[PDB]
Amino acid sequence: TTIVALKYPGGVVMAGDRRSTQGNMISGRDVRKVYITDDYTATGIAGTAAVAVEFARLYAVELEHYEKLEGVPLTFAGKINRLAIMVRGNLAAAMQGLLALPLLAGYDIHASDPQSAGRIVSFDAAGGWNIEEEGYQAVGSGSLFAKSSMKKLYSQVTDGDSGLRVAVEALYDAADDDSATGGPDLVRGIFPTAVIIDADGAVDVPESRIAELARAIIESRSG
Amino acid sequence: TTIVALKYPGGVVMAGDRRSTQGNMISGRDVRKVYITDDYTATGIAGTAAVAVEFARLYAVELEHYEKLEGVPLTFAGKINRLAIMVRGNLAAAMQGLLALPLLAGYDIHASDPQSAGRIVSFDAAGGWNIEEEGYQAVGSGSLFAKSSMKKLYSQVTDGDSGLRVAVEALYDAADDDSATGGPDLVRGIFPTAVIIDADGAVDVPESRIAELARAIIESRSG
Amino acid sequence: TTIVALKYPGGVVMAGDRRSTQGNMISGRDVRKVYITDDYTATGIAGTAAVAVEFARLYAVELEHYEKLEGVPLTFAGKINRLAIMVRGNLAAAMQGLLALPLLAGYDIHASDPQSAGRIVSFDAAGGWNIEEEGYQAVGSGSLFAKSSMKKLYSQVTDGDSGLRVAVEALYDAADDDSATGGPDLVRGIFPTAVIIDADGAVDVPESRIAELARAIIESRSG
Amino acid sequence: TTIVALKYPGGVVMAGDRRSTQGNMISGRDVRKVYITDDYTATGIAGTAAVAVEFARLYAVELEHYEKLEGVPLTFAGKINRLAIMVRGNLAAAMQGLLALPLLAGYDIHASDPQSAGRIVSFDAAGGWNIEEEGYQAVGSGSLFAKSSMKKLYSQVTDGDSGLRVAVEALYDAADDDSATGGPDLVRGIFPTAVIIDADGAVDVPESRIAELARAIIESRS
Amino acid sequence: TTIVALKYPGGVVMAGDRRSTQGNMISGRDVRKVYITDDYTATGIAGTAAVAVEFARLYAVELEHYEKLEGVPLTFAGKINRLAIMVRGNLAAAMQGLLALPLLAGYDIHASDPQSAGRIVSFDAAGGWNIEEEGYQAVGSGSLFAKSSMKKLYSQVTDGDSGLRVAVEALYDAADDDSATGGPDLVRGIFPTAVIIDADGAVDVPESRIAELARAIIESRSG
Amino acid sequence: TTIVALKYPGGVVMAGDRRSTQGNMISGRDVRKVYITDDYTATGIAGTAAVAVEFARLYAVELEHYEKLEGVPLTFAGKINRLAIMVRGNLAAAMQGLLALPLLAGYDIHASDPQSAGRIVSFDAAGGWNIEEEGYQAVGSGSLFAKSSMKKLYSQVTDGDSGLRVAVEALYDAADDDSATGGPDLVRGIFPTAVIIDADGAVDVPESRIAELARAIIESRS
Amino acid sequence: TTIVALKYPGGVVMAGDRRSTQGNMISGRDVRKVYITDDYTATGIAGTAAVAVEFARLYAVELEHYEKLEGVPLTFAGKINRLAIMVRGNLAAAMQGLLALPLLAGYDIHASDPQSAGRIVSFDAAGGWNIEEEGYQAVGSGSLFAKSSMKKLYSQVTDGDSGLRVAVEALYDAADDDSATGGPDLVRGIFPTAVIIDADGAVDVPESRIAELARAIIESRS
Ligand SMILES: Cc1cc(C(=O)N[C@@H](CC(=O)N2CCCC[C@@H]2C)C(=O)N[C@@H](C)C(=O)NCc2ccc(F)cc2F)no1
Ligand SMILES: Cc1cc(C(=O)N[C@@H](CC(=O)N2CCCC[C@@H]2C)C(=O)N[C@@H](C)C(=O)NCc2ccc(F)cc2F)no1
Ligand SMILES: Cc1cc(C(=O)N[C@@H](CC(=O)N2CCCC[C@@H]2C)C(=O)N[C@@H](C)C(=O)NCc2ccc(F)cc2F)no1
Ligand SMILES: Cc1cc(C(=O)N[C@@H](CC(=O)N2CCCC[C@@H]2C)C(=O)N[C@@H](C)C(=O)NCc2ccc(F)cc2F)no1
Ligand SMILES: Cc1cc(C(=O)N[C@@H](CC(=O)N2CCCC[C@@H]2C)C(=O)N[C@@H](C)C(=O)NCc2ccc(F)cc2F)no1
Ligand SMILES: Cc1cc(C(=O)N[C@@H](CC(=O)N2CCCC[C@@H]2C)C(=O)N[C@@H](C)C(=O)NCc2ccc(F)cc2F)no1
Ligand SMILES: Cc1cc(C(=O)N[C@@H](CC(=O)N2CCCC[C@@H]2C)C(=O)N[C@@H](C)C(=O)NCc2ccc(F)cc2F)no1
Ligand SMILES: Cc1cc(C(=O)N[C@@H](CC(=O)N2CCCC[C@@H]2C)C(=O)N[C@@H](C)C(=O)NCc2ccc(F)cc2F)no1
Repeated sequence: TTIVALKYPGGVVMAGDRRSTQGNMISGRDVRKVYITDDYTATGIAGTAAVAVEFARLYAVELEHYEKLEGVPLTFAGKINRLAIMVRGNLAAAMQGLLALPLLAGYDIHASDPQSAGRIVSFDAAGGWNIEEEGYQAVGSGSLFAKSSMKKLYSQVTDGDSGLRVAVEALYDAADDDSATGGPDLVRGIFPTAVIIDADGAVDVPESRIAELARAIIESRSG
Repeated sequence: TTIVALKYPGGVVMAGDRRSTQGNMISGRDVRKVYITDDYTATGIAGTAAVAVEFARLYAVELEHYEKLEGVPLTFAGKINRLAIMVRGNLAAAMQGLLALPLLAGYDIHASDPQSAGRIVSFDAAGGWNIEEEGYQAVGSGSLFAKSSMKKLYSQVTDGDSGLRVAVEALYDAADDDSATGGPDLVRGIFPTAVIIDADGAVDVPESRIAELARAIIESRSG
Repeated sequence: TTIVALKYPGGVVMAGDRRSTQGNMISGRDVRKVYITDDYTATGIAGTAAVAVEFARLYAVELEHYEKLEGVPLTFAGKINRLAIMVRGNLAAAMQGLLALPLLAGYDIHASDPQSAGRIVSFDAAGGWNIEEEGYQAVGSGSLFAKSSMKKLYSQVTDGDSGLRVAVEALYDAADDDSATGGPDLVRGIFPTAVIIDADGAVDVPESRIAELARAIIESRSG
Repeated sequence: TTIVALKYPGGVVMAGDRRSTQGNMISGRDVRKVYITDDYTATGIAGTAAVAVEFARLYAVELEHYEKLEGVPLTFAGKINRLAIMVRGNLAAAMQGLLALPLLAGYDIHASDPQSAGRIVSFDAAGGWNIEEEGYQAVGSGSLFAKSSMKKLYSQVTDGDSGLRVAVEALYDAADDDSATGGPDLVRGIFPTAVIIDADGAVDVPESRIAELARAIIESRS
Repeated sequence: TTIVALKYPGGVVMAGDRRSTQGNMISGRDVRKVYITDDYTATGIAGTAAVAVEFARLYAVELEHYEKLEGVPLTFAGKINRLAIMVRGNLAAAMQGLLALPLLAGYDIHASDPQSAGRIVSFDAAGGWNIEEEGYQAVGSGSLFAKSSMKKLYSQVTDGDSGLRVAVEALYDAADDDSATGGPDLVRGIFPTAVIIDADGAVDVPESRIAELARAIIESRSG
Repeated sequence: TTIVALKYPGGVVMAGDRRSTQGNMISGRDVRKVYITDDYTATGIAGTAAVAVEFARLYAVELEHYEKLEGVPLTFAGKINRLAIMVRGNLAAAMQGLLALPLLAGYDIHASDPQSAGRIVSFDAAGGWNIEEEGYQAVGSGSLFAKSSMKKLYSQVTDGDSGLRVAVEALYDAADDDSATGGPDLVRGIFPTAVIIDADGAVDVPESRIAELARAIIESRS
Repeated sequence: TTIVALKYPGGVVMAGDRRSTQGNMISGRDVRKVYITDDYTATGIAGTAAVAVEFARLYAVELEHYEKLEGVPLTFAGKINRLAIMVRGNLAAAMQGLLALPLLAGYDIHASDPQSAGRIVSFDAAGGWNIEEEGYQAVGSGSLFAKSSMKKLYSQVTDGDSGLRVAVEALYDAADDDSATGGPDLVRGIFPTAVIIDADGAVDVPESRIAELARAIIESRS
């Protein structure tokens, strides 16, 4: 797996590959690892597919459960701490092989400056978190390759499109070096999923946009 | 890894992928797994890269050694036996992780019928061997996918050229389902290597031919 | 074991073999592994016979329990989640050898287009699941042979007849390469079972239809 | 695997299946497990394919080696002893998975009575051996089914052809109950192999003959 | 450790950091890991400091010993094989913690195509080797970061100067993300080792030149 | 990690590096390991990032919980006992890798002398504690280097400013000899955090001041 | 143990403590850890006493053996290599508790600058070595205290006498923080040993001078 997230002016983008493996064997081509967890939050999870999807579903339900009970959504800090509590709670099963490493992207409607209201929170397996200040982050087996790619491309991000393209290209590099991260499948038309989030909320990115970017990156590296 | 070999009327063909891994990490893109071991035999080996290459080089040396000492090459049976002995002798290292699983494709200059002089010999890790009589064989992490593909595609083998297209297609199905087997890389121009052996000897198939078959396969799958 | 499921225009088909083993010894010849679990759902389980049959039985009971208590059946998404929760809850026992891997086929009377209302859901030993979008899937010790067979035969599926044929022939290839999958027994008159589901519901394919399909396949492969 | 051997009046027969497995996976359909190791002797071996075949080859080479050196072939007792020693030598390796379990069938040209010149000798993994006096024997994962089938079928053996048929039928029952033992494959045309030995020596039974016997058995059970 | 090597028109460059650790403790600041092993060859080794140094020394002696014994240096192929045999020979010790993972750069005075006589050979711990064809490679705990850095920077290599700049910048990225790799030390005036090889031989890059490259990279990233 | 604390006339200072690692790999550059845990108290924590931060958070909530329930803040001794009990409660987890090892710097508003009222308390992983009488202390993988530095530089501490200088230079030496301790990052502009506590309470030290001191030490060494 | 070595203008000095322990128990008070191995070379070894002493003895015999065989002494490099090889040879024993970690000081009579002819080489348990370029080094359980002490004191080293003072004071700090390093015993009159090496060769430092410097350090810290 590789999930990436990066801040662009007035928003965040998160994107994730579509591969599922069992050892060397490809068990999935179309898995979704990035979920809109609320109107201003998307979560992307690496590790054991079953636990990862379960984390995403549970998290979204907890957030909305608080919203309906108390009349108001959690503060972003609260959302961070609830995800962190979930990860810590899973530490023992993680060490037994039921792993879930999340990566949180969101838009803080209570931030002062909308330009930097985007938030990228990374986590370790003990529940430790860090709000990232350098613009991008990644999780999963290809996360190193993706992070080193964004280290070189991130300065190209000036809007939603350039950010979405840098994310997709970072996933392209990850799949190029990590066999457990799926690259774009142009025979099948399967492409990484991506969620973008700004003041108008969190939306899924149309498959055709990501398809187009993938093709441009491929051609760019061919000739 | 996936190595495939198959008989066609008058000859035999063996093709191998190009990928190297260390866990999920892709460590090589252009490794070679099929070697012309003598004028009428090619050997393709799956397993630890160092041990595979060493096997091919030593086997080829031993065959030519016998040839120059005795004024004649070994019978095809003898060549089988020397490979089987090499494998058996490596069994204990294989048990500790230094594995070499070979696959033998050759042409028997002493067979009565030159159209059925092609030989495909598979091996197990204990040095057992079987002269494959159903037309095709594969070894490596992707070999069950490649076998099951060739099972359906083998009626298309009517000469060396459709044999080569079927070998390349089997390797394509293998890369489709096994992340330790590398598919054709159209960005970089790296394709499986292939050897074709007939009455005139064993010769390497040029890259551009395999590339052409690969693009035909991809453009067929892609509708 | 091999259980296969595949979609055809307007519905879905699931079929399973009849063999039971304890090691190399054949302990059963007519066991049933594919059950109609409700009017529009069939479940096919691989693993330990006792746990597989128990899963089918308890799952069907659970679904009907819901429908009687609330006056309406679970959504298809509900059904998926309930099965997944069963598998997950059985994990530890599975790690101790009491394994039960289901494969779920169904027709969703609440889908938009009843011609793509077919559903194929595969699972892993954790609760993890995936809705198959490529038209076929298989579970059990023959699932790789069967899926690779279907990868080559699926283009022939244009209706339930060709769907049932491709399913029975995938089970034939499976039995052909996997000794723990039983092929058609022409001496005893024992054949894989099948369920077909379309907008009229789920129905057991009568044994004689499977028999003549099996005979056709065999004669195909003899000449 | 299943290897069977039985005595008929004036000779012996041995037949073996053709299946090779790795766990549940069928890895071979045409392996040969019964070999003519000399003009009056056949060995059939169960276990690890490479070791089975290596044993047959080295055993035949060894016997013929004695024959060329000393100008005369080993007594039947000496052949038994050489096989038994070869099996005992493999014990450590066999405990690690490189198992070879032989079954010997021969005709003793120095026996007293040609009617009782047939020999069937069974072995265990320690090299212990026994000369079968009850008419038949078998070795491999299917051997119990083959032997319980022969126990009921042996009274039909009255000549070479009925003994061959009983052997093929025993192997058929073995395959019916043991998945590591391959039955007749009518689609591909692969059948058990068989050697028959009498006063004129050991020969390979032709594949057609076994095919007919198998088709007869199948039809009879349908 | 991080060692990088890359090709440029007419030559090759290799460079390595200066750091030695014992767990988290810094135990050396001026260590040297890149050695001119003969007039046209340099070796950079990661792993246990004592093994790596010993490997370099012994390998140099081996090459020159052949050269004096036979009146002629080994082919480049033979130098590869000899290093590989040395590594294989060290496998068991490597598994007990006495690792030496070499990287080979050279200039082949007998190159078929005198245009591309530069050579870069990588090695795994079993003695497997591969002649890099994509222009660069790295070895050591920082090697993934250097390889992704160079993946982004390699197009800027058009001569020995730019090639040396990209090498040192890859080292800088490596130390940026790997505490086991030492960055430049402007306080003590300690910088990475480098060697550059072309048709006129192999030469140690003066420290001052690496100092200027380090200062250019640092100012580039300060603003 | 290195956390340092040292007493100066009328106060105390605590300062911590910004590095997080997983093995050799740098996983964070800007983490905060030093926390104002109440108006007169800071805690620096070495160990597992998640457990460390959790300790600081829980501890601050606990001290204020007492204060709001009882109308008055815990004595300094009680504050120590509550941290120590927390550490002891975590010993089982700490043996399995989830380690939090704290260092307490406070100002005791109840002490006799408002110039020697600064308090530095060190802890061990069982919750044992000691009130440091020799003026300075440190914790974390770099704590030995930091302490051997302050041993030499502590005579230069005459006020809050010089004490902060010695604290940042101790952190510098720690970074020089321990790769799990981050040194000043002039390119990115990340510097150790520091808190100073005196009679006026605990206050965060402005980054720009720590940056100044770091540049002065860096220049001094070259 | 703590063994220190540092360069002064035109020479080098090496000093070591006198303590031998078994667990917590003091088992020796006057052990010598620093040995003149030849006219221009001194070696000090931490680790297992028996092995350390055996290493120093056999090493001196090795160097003198080469000198009498070849009519000339080894180059400084050669002496290094011989020690490194000896250390690598003991690696397995060391891994099982029979450890020998040496520190090497010398004056290279074949050096270019007579003032840059001092030489300090450190080693790891695998036979890795490094020629130290920053002026000082130390080995033993107290070598981090000793090296951090010398990091701060090395500026005061301007001649051989000041260098000796820094060596002894570094050892003193080592003893202050490491119970396996023995500080000056004024009651018994046992003090560290010290070799000085310059162009005129290597010499034992008289005990009276080290005792003098020791009491100066002690009185200085009260
Ligand atoms: C005890 C156990 C482990 C497994 C296992 O390996 N399960 C695989 C997943 C898998 O084979 N599947 C096919 C069948 C239907 C469900 C699913 C899609 C996995 O989890 N593999 C890991 C290595 C993986 O690929 N994880 C990627 C991933 C991450 C987040 C996410 F949401 C989905 C994902 F696939 N199963 O049981
Ligand atoms: C202890 C240890 C393990 C390994 C290891 O996994 N070594 C890899 C090989 C590797 O990482 N390499 C890049 C650097 C240079 C040489 C080579 C190309 C391997 O053997 N991996 C296996 C899984 C593999 O991919 N095998 C495929 C293969 C088959 C035949 C062949 F000739 C070459 C191949 F790469 N090495 O040391
Ligand atoms: C703890 C334990 C397990 C077993 C065991 O392996 N029990 C076998 C089943 C068996 O010997 N039996 C005959 C008598 C009774 C009924 C049944 C039919 C099995 O579970 N074998 C597994 C490997 C198997 O063959 N599974 C195929 C299968 C799948 C789904 C299903 F519904 C039924 C099936 F037989 N025995 O004890
Ligand atoms: C350590 C090890 C074991 C094995 C293994 O299981 N090897 C299988 C054999 C196999 O997969 N093969 C195909 C490829 C080449 C040769 C052979 C034909 C086996 O030995 N299986 C055993 C259980 C078996 O099936 N034995 C039947 C048998 C008996 C005698 C004989 F001569 C030949 C046979 F196949 N391989 O390495
Ligand atoms: C690794 C292994 C185990 C065995 C094993 O248990 N071998 C059995 C003997 C056996 O199955 N056989 C038939 C096939 C040919 C030879 C022999 C006749 C045994 O040794 N069983 C023991 C428990 C036994 O019965 N011992 C009785 C005995 C004592 C003395 C003697 F001379 C002969 C005997 F059979 N053999 O190899
Ligand atoms: C059995 C054993 C291993 C070690 C150990 O970890 N020894 C360290 C090296 C060390 O502490 N040293 C200082 C004193 C002498 C010289 C040397 C420089 C190491 O090998 N560390 C590894 C992790 C390392 O940093 N390796 C980097 C490296 C690579 C190539 C090279 F040539 C030199 C290097 F230091 N010690 O004992
Ligand atoms: C069981 C387990 C351990 C770990 C682990 O090693 N976790 C690392 C921390 C890490 O990789 N992270 C990035 C993303 C999330 C948040 C955090 C910042 C750690 O704890 N490393 C230790 C060695 C460490 O660096 N501790 C330093 C430290 C001390 C106090 C503090 F408050 C914060 C700190 F980072 N993960 O799971
Ligand atoms: C089972 C066993 C224990 C030991 C052991 O610990 N042996 C001690 C030495 C000791 O107890 N002794 C008194 C009796 C006479 C010999 C000596 C003086 C040691 O080696 N302890 C280590 C920890 C130590 O203190 N080493 C200091 C040292 C270093 C170098 C040197 F040359 C001399 C030294 F004493 N050896 O074997």
